[PDB]
Amino acid sequence: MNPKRIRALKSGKQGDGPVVYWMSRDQRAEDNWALLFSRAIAKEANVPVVVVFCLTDEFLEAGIRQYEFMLKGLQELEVSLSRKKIPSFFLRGDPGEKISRFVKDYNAGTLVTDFSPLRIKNQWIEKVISGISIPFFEVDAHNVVPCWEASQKHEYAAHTFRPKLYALLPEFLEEFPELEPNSVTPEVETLSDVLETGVKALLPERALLKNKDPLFEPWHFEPGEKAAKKVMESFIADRLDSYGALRNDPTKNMLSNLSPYLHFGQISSQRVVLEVEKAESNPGSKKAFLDEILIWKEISDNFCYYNPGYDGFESFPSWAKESLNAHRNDVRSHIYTLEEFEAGKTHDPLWNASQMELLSTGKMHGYTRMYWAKKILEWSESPEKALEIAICLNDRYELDGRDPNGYAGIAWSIGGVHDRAWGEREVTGKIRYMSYEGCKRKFDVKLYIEKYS
Ligand SMILES: Cc1cc2nc3c(=O)[nH]c(=O)nc-3n(C[C@H](O)[C@H](O)[C@H](O)COP(=O)(O)OP(=O)(O)OC[C@H]3O[C@@H](n4cnc5c(N)ncnc54)[C@H](O)[C@@H]3O)c2cc1C
Repeated sequence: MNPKRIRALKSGKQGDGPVVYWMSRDQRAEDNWALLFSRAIAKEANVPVVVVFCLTDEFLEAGIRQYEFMLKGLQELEVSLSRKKIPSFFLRGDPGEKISRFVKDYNAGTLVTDFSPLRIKNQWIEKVISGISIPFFEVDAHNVVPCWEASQKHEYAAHTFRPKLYALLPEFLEEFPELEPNSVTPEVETLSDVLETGVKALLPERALLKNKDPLFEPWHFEPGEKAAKKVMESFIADRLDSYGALRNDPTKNMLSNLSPYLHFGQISSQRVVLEVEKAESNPGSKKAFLDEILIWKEISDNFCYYNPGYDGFESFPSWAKESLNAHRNDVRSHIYTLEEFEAGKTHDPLWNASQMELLSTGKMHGYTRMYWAKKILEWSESPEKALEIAICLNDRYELDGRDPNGYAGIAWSIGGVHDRAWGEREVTGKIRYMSYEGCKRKFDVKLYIEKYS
C-alpha cells in the first residue's frame, strides 16, 4: 500500500472506536484505495471499520436521473459491504452536522474520506474539521496517480502533463489487494424510503415533453458495480478495437460508456486501465483510450485542484481572457435564453439534436459536447453568461455531471483551457471554432439529427 495515496487533513488523538470511512466520490466496495486504507488502519488498531454515506440537501439541484442511478448503486453496495461484515450507515442532511454527530455518537477513532477537488467537498471538509477531535485523513481513490503527486501546480497543456503522469505510472499502476472482511460484526433509514421521498420531491422538476411523458430514458445504463464491470468487458471485447477511429463519430456507439460509473465511483479507472493495458488490440486505439481516461481525466482533477475559480472566467488563460475581452462588444449573431437552450429551441438542428440526446439519455456524445458548448459561447451575451448556461445544463442533465471532467471540458470549450490560440474570429476571438460545415465533413450529421427528433 503506497503511503503517497493518503493525505492528512487534521491531527488528533485516536479514539478506541471504529474507523469511519466517509464515502462520497468512490461508491464501490472493490478497487477502493480509501476503503482499503480504512480496513488496514482498522486492522492495526484492532477495531472494525464502518462506512458512512451522507445524502446531502443538494440533490434537489439535479434531477431524478442522477438520484436513481446513485441510490440504486448504493442498494447494491450495501449488500456487498454487508457480505464483507462491514456495515453501512446512510445519513441524510448536512455532512458537517451528520458526520460530526456520528463520530461522537459511535466513539469513532479515525475518520477517512475519498478525494474530490470540487468546491462543495471542500465546504464539507471545513465544516467537519471544526467539529471533530480524532485524526482525519483523505485518500485519492479516483486517480491512478494521486492528484497532489502527479503535478505540484496547474498544467497549462496536455503535452506537459502527459510525461509527468506516464513517468509515475510504473509506481502507481498496480493490482488491488483483496478487501479483508471484518473479523466480527460490530455494534439512518432504508434507502428505498430515501429514494421514494426524494423522487417525490424531484417529480415537479422532472424533464418532460409536451405530451407530459418523461424525456429521460433509464434503460441505456443500468447502475451498479456489477453493471459497471460488464460495460467495461463489453468495451474491451467489442468496441476498443474501433475506438481510436470512431470515437469522433456521434452516429456510432463506439465509446466505452463508462462515464456514469466513473463519475459516481462505481468502477475504478485504475481497474479499467489495468484490463485495457493487458488486452491486445489496435495500438492506436489503445493509445487513444488511455489518453482519455488517464491524461484528460486526471488533468481535469488537476485543473479543479489547483484553480479555486475553476468554474469562473478568471481561470482562463491570459491569451483567452484578452481575446474574449477584445470581442465582448461584437454583435452576436444570436442570443438565446437559458430556457431556449434547455428545450433545444435554437436555429441549429445539430445543436438541438445534441441537446435532445442530453435530455433523453443523460449522456451526450463526446464530440457533440464540444460543439454544444462552443455554440453556447457564440450565442451568449458574454463569456460569463455562457459559462453559467453550460455548467447548468451539464450538471442538470448529464449522468456524469457535477464532475471535474465537466468543468475542465467546459473550460476547454469556452475558455481554451488546455488548448492553444487559433485563428482570430469575431465574438469568439482566438478560441477554437467548430462550424456546422466542419461536422458535416466529419460525420453524417443527418443521421445524428434524425435519431434525436
Ligand atoms: C462540454 C463538455 C462537457 C463534458 N461534460 C462532462 C461531464 O459532465 N462529465 C464527465 O465525466 N465528462 C464530461 N466531458 C468529457 C467527455 O465528454 C466525457 O468524459 C465523455 O464523453 C464521457 O463518455 P464516454 O465514457 O463513453 O467517453 P470515452 O471516450 O469512452 O472516455 C472514457 C473516459 O475517459 C474520460 N474522458 C474521456 N474524454 C474526456 C474528456 N474530454 N475530458 C475528461 N475526461 C474524459 C472520461 O472519464 C471517460 O469516462 C465533457 C466534455 C466536454 C467538452
